[PDB]
Amino acid sequence: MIRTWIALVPNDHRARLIGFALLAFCSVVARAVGTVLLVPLMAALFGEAPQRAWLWLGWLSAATVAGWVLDAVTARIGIELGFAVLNHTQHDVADRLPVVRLDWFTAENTATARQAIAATGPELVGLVVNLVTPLTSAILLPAVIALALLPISWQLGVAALAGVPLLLGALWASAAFARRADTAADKANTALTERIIEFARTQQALRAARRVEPARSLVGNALASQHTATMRLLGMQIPGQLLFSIASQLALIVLAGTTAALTITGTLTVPEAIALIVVMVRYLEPFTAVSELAPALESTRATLGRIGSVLTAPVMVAGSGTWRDGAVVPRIEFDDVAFGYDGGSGPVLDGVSFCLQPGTTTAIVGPSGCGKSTILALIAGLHQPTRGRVLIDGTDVATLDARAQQAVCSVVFQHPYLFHGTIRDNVFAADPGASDDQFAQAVRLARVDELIARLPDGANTIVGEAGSALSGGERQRVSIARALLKAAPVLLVDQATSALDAENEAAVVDALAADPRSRTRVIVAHRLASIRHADRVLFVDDGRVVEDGSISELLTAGGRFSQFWRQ
Amino acid sequence: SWRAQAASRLLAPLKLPLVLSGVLAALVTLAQLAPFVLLVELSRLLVSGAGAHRLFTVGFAAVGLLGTGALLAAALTLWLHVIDARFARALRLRLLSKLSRLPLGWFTSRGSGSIKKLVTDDTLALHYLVTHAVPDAVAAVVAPVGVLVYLFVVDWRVALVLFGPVLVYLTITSSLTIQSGPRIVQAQRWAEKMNGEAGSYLEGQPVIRVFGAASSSFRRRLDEYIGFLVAWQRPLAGKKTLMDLATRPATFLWLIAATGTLLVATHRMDPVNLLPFMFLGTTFGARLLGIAYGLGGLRTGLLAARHLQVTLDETELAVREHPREPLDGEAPATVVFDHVTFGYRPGVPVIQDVSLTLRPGTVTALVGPSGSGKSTLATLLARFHDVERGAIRVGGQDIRSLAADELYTRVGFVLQEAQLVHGTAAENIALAVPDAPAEQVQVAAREAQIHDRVLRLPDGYDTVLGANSGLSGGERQRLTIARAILGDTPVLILDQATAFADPESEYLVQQALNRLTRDRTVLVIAHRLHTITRADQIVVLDHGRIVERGTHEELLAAGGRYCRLWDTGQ
Ligand SMILES: Nc1ncnc2c1ncn2[C@@H]1O[C@H](COP(=O)(O)OP(=O)(O)OP(=O)(O)O)[C@@H](O)[C@H]1O
Ligand SMILES: Nc1ncnc2c1ncn2[C@@H]1O[C@H](COP(=O)(O)OP(=O)(O)OP(=O)(O)O)[C@@H](O)[C@H]1O
Ligand SMILES: [Mg+2]
Ligand SMILES: [Mg+2]
Ligand SMILES: [Mg+2]
Repeated sequence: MIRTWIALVPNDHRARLIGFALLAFCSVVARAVGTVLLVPLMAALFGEAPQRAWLWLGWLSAATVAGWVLDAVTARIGIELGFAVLNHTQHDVADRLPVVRLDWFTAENTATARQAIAATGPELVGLVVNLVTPLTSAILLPAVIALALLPISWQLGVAALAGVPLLLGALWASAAFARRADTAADKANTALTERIIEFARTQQALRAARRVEPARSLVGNALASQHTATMRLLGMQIPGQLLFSIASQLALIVLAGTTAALTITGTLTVPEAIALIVVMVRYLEPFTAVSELAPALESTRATLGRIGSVLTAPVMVAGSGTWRDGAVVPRIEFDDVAFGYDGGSGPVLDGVSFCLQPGTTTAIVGPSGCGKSTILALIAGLHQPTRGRVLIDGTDVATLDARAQQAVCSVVFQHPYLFHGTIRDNVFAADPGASDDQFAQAVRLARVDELIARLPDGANTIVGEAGSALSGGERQRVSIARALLKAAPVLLVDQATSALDAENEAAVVDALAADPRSRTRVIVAHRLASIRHADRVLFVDDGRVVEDGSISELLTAGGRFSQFWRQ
Repeated sequence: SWRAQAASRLLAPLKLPLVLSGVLAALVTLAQLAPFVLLVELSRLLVSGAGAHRLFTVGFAAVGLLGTGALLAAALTLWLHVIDARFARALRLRLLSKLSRLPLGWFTSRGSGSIKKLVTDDTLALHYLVTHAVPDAVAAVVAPVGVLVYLFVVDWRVALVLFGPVLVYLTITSSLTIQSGPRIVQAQRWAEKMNGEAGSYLEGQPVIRVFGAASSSFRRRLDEYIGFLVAWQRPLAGKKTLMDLATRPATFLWLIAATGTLLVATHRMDPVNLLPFMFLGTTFGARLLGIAYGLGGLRTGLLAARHLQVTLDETELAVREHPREPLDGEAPATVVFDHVTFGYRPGVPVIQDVSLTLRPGTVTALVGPSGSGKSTLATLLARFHDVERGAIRVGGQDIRSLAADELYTRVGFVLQEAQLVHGTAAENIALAVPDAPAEQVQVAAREAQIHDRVLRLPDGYDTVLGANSGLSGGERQRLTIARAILGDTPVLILDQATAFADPESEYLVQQALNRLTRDRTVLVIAHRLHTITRADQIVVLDHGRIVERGTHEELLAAGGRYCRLWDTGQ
């Protein structure tokens, strides 16, 4: 909340941030002076001549007007610091996410990011006023009231100074008693929302496995644990309230004892002690004002912790090189590459080396789980190798600017994921400033023109959340059309035919291999009639390239490729 | 909107613990108002004398009453937060027990970010409305009305000035419930719109890193959300501050001190009658401000309660709709479609009049072009969509009369998109039967040719997989073929299941599925026409209607639509 929230505000606002902590100190000083000026006023309003309480009402009015003005100004400068922290952090997170390492997004580092970019709303524009302004005001008020009570008599000054350590200790112990139950409730809430999202996403499997009724759901257990965590939090929060009440009571007792003693001995008159009672009521109010702000304090602590954990994620490595006018139909090449996944078994690849010629189709066949969609991800640049080098057109791909290395590849993923929207929106997501000539070309090559002419509102049909409003083949053809509408001179096609039927796949293969634009195409395939064109096959097995060559000579020498399809 | 309909039928079981928390919150605020009617009797008692035996027992009865009123006020706001944490659960446990039987068309229209919101952030938006809404509205009526009645009988002149701040407060609080009432519903359309973007921005991350311009629709629906928060909270926090400066106890303490020094300096008043004001005219501000700051929450809890009741009234998949009888013509485990007609949108149809029937121990194929109603046929056999014309009778009884807990113990399903839950590698194979002891999960994995691979994870059959954090796509469906081998069902519907499998590891999975299902009923949707050469009956299905059925040796040797879907690929 401090030294944490201060890290979020930018530097251009570090000229009106140190001028906001002054108008708050002057605000609480005006409030304290206006509260204290009641004791000389009521002491002359009870005396022989009450007409000498006019010169003590001008000062009270001055203090009150100054308090009004200062509070309005700090409530106007407050929201201007929320609208400048929310904007800054949201844009920073949105810009940071596409650069974080792909192995950072675990099951628990994804809920954190989703909450950071989805939950942080009116509670980032409204902590600069709501949380911190009343909190610091209430913290400062007793001490300033005591320093202002010092001129009347020093005994009350030192009797009211003794009250603020009590409030500080009560705050500390209240926040330290509930702290574990609070973080447990936070974890339980996060797990519940993650289970709810999973239950809403993979619903057909859960239904077909009859795991949807809360008696046996995977989300029913999360809800039960969330309820127990919140009940434990409610139970653990009350010691803080009892301790705040005790602090209030004993500070009031100290103040009242000092006031009674000073009245009896002969220092204060009776008209003065009555005003001191009102002064001490105003003194005690902050004690009951902080008890409400403590829980919100812990909540914003958790929120800022999430935002900071997202903003301090390990970004992918990137140099400073660029291209020579993009590439120019480049030559991909592996240089003793070796890559193992973060959480898993040993290395997928280990010392794989080959050189792809420029402007040639190349197939990559092999058993299941033998390191193919990881070779494509290493070529694309979605994964940095853990040893060796990937050289596109000669220039190591990891010594290129982050925006100049995601523009040399257009990938067709194995599991197509379209975004929520229409079909043309997804197709134009690759190249938004495209004409209709290249759009029609892309959509015709991928056999999506007939899909559009076969749908009621084609080219505008909603495509569900991922592709849920489309069949498994239509979603894949939309993905192919999207990947063909990009000027990247490398076409990494993944399986990209698993769902298409026999006469759609032949058309798609012929059209994709009869592209006007010259590219360096790489095809991963499990079907034999899906390559049919590649002039070089790479039979990767277990991570090694067992053997390579042209299709016209791999099936004449008895090897893995010859008998990989006979049975 | 201030309507309570559909928000009074929902939160109806809290009928009584709201009338009892209204007489226990207008009785607690009379106990937090007692110390200040004693500080007033002690203040007018000091001025006169009253030897210390009388000042002891009005000073000690006002420092004990403070503690007592602060203690039996946290005992009520704790009993209220308990019967609300207990009701939010009893309500959001009725939600995910109601929408566990809605048609899947209700899920593929909201998404996953508008369903998570409905359950989590909509049962949490009723907090204020439940716990601290009646206490705050029953204290802000009995404290001010009564602390302003007692003060008009001691001196009407000074108590007539204290209406100055009350009149300024009533205008600033009435030009607020008016000004921000479209922006309480306009802000619920942004929450469920940012949840969807957050969902589709973390899951489709490999796509945003290649194409880049796909994050445009998220970075442009974010400068608008920020621009909506900015001009919603900017004019609201100013009126929430002008409403506190007028209701603050430092404003009444100045007004009183300024109008009482006018009536005592001119000898009109006596300074001993100001004492009832200094301690009492500053209390009701907190109550007024508390009820005023809590109208946004009170109005959001009526939108949440209206969205939660329009959902708990939906039309679900009833389990008695229309059975003919459980017998007379069809053996167990034989499925029968007859004149089935379905369409996802009301106007457009997807399947049109398919007949078709699966025999007890034979294999059917269901081939055809892409996007031509095959996964839809399997889906509405799984009773996800409740067909619109014609019946479906698995075993002789309409599936609209099976308990959906006896239906899924007859039919098994291997879906076309292999989705697996966030658990270990053995909580994803034993999902239908969670208690396959340990050596039935291993046999299922052995039959689906994935045992050797699963025994290679960091810690074997106990590795937490989750959403694609292991198990490459070609072998995260062989883990869903094992999930359907374990928990054997008399009729198994295999979708495109060997799509991601090489033709050396699909010949073993489809060979350890010919030995298991020698007496089961199979329907194996396929696009590789060479795997299903030996099926008992192949049925082509294009544009939602059967056009050809036979044994593939009659199909390729008599007619077309298959002799030109098989010749394109040989
Ligand atoms: N996200 C991941 N985290 C950890 N390990 C993974 C991940 N994805 C794949 N693996 C492992 O890395 C190995 C290489 O997987 P890869 O994706 O290359 O398989 P594949 O060749 O695409 O399989 P298929 O051809 O059947 O789709 C696999 O054995 C798999 O178990
Ligand atoms: N949730 C949905 N909402 C609206 N329309 C849908 C939905 N799911 C599918 N459709 C439409 O219904 C039609 C039938 O699609 P279906 O999923 O049956 O294809 P399929 O024949 O199984 O395809 P493939 O064999 O290539 O996977 C498709 O054209 C699709 O656009
Ligand atoms: Mg793959
Ligand atoms: Mg609360
Ligand atoms: Mg399908």
